[PDB]
Amino acid sequence: ASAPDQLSLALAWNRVDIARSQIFIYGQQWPVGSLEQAMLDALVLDRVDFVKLLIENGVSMHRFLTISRLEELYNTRHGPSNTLYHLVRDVKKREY
Amino acid sequence: SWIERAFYKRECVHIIPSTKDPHRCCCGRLIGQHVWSISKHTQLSPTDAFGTIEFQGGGHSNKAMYVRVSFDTKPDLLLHLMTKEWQLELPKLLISVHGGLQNFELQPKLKQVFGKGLIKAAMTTGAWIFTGGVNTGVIRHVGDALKDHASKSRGKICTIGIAPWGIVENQEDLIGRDVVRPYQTMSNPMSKLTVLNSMHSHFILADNGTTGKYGAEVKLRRQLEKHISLQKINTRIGQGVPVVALIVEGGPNVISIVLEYLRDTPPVPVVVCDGSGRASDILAFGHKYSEEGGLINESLRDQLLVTIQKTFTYTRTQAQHLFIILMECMKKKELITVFRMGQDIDLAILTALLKGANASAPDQLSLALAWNRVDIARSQIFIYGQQWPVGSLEQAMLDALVLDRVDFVKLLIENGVSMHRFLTISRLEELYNTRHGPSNTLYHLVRDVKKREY
Amino acid sequence: RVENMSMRLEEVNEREHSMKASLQTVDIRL
Amino acid sequence: RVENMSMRLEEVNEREHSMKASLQTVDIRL
Repeated sequence: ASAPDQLSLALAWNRVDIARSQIFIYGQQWPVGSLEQAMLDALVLDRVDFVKLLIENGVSMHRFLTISRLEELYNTRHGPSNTLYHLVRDVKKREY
Repeated sequence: SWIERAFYKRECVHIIPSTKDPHRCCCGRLIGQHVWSISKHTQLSPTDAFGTIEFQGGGHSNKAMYVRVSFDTKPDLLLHLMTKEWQLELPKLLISVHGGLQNFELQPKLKQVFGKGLIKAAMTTGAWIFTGGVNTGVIRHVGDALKDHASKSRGKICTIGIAPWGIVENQEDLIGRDVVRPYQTMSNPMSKLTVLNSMHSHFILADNGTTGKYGAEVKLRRQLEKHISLQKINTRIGQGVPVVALIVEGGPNVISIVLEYLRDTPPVPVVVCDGSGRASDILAFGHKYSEEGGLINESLRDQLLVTIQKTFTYTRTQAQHLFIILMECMKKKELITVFRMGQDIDLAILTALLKGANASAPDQLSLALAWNRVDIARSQIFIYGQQWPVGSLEQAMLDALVLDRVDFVKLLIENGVSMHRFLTISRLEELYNTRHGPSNTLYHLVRDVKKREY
Repeated sequence: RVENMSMRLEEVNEREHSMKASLQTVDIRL
Repeated sequence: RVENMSMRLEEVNEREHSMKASLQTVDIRL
C-alpha cells in the first residue's frame, strides 16, 4: 500500500521500530503534506517516539507550524483526559 | 567569490571511447550525459559546487560545508581555504585513517573500543580526522563512532573527508555557489554510487573528470598531508605538527601505503588494530612472529604466504610480491605499533605520536602533563635508556606540582627525583606564588595578614 | 566480566561453527 | 546476559557432544 497508509497503521499499532526499519525505506516516495498529516496524527495520538521518528527523518518544525494547525491540534478529542475545557469555560465566563 | 576564482574543476569532454558498454565512456558516464587529457581530453572550468550541505535524515541535523576542487591543485592554496575561509585553526595533530572500501563488520566491543578510543584522542589533542569521505567500510565505522559522542563539535573534531567527486550519489543535487544544498542520507542499494558520510564536517570532493572510479583523491590527500607537516607547530621549538596513520582491515593496496609512510622524510608512524581482518591481521601476525624485524624464518614465511593467498585470494606470485612489500615494511618495525584487544586506541595513538615525535624527553613529559595522561608517560617517556638532562626532571616535577598532577608526582617520585634534593627556598617560594591551578584563597589571607601586621 | 564473557562467547560460538564446518569437510574427504 | 549465556552453553555442550562423536568416527576410520 501507500507509505502514509503504512505510517497510519504504524501509529495504530504503537510500534516505532517497524516504521523506522520498513516505512522509511531507502527510496520511499513521500507525498507533499502526508508527512505533516502523519506528524499531526502522532501529536494528537500521544506518540512521542513517532514524533522523534518524523523529526529524525525530516519534517522541519518551523515549516510544520500553522495557526490553524496549532488550533486544530488544540481542539482535539483523541488522547488523554483534558482539563482544558473546564478552564477555557471558566475563563470565557469570567471574561464577560 | 574567492572560492570560484582560486580553485578549478574539470569536466569530461572526450571522444567517448566505448570499451565495454556503448553507453559507458572512458569516464563511465552516459553517452549523452557529457556537457587528465590522456583519453579523456578534459577542460578546465571554474567550480560550480561549493557551499554548505544540510543533511536531512540520518539522525541529527548537521551542516558539513564543502568544495569541489580539481585533483591536481597545489596544497598551499587549499590550506589557505581551511585557515581563512573556513575559520579553522591549525590542528595540533593530524590523523589519517585508511582501510578497505568494501563494507565490513567487526567485533561489537571492538566497535566500542574504536568508538570511544578515537574520539577521546581527538578531544585531548584537538586533532583533524582524514577519512575516505564516502560512507563505506572503515569510514562507516568512523561516522558511527561520531554517533557515540558527537556533542562538542565546538571543540574542533573536524572530520574532513576526502572523496572523489565521481562516486558520490546525487551530484546534480549538490550543485551550488555558497548556497545551502539539501542532501539525503538515502543510499540506493541498486546504484553502484555510494553517498557521503552523514556526520562529517568538511569535504574535499576531488574531481579528476571520471565518474564511478576511484584514484581521484589518493595523490591529492598525500600531497596535502605532507604540506601540513611542513607547517611549524605553535610551540615553535623546531617541530611541525605530528602525523599518524590509523589502519583497519584494508586490501593489498594499503600495505604499499604503509611503506609510503615509513619510507618518507620525516617518517610517519602507523598504528594497526586487530580483529577486523584482511591486511590488518596479516600485518599483526607479521609483527609478533618477527624476531629481528625482517629476519623471518622459512616456516613462518610460508604461513604468511598461504594466508595472503587465502584471505586475499591471490596467486602464488601475487602472494610472494605482497610478501616482498611486507618485508620492506618490516625493516622499519620500530615505527609501527600494533593494538591488540584485551585499554583503548587512545594509548596506541598517543604512543605512536610519542614515537613519531622524536623530540627531547622533557618535551615529551611536558606534552604528557598537558595531556593529563600518566600511563603514556610511564610506558614511553621513561624508556629503558632514556637520557635525562640535569635539572629537567626537577622542572617537570615543578610543573606537575603547579599544574595539580598528583599521579605525575607519583610517577617522578617512583622514577627517581629525591624529595630532599628537590627542595630549595626559592623553589618553594616560586611554587607558592603560582597562578596556574585551582582558585586560591591565599591572596586574601596574605593581604589580611600583611594589613594586620602593621 | 560478563561484558567480556558475552563478547568472547560470541566469538567462541562462531569459531565452533567453523570447527563444525572443518570437521564435516575432513570427514567428507575420508 | 546469564540467560543467553545458559542457553548458548546448552547449545555449545550439545555441539561438543557432536564434536566428540565426529572425532571418534574420524579416529575409527584411521
